[PDB]
Amino acid sequence: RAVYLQLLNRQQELNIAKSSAIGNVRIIDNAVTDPNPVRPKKTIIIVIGVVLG
Amino acid sequence: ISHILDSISQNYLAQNIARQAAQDAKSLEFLNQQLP
Amino acid sequence: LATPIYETDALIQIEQSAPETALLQSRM
Repeated sequence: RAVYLQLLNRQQELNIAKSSAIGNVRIIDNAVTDPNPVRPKKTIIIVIGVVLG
Repeated sequence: ISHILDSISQNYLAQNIARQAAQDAKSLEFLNQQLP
Repeated sequence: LATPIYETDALIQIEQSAPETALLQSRM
């Protein structure tokens, strides 16, 4: 009956670890959008146009 | 700028003191929530 | 006439240092 209580304790420890389960993923920074557009880059476009002309 | 950098350092240090005490924190909270 | 720009610094002891370098500049 001692092994019965030992298995009960191990099962409870597994219940705790399964319920908590801190995964390998901790979202440090949730997604945010930069208000300045990345394309098109107006200045380089105008410079390229002038140089090409 | 001195105050800002001091605040940054204090926040980092306090977070790491807290981050060190983290895995057990969630385990203990669930244990508190699981006591019959 | 240019506005002066001062520089402040600090020294932190780490008990690695690349993940901490990335985490310091995190938005959190």
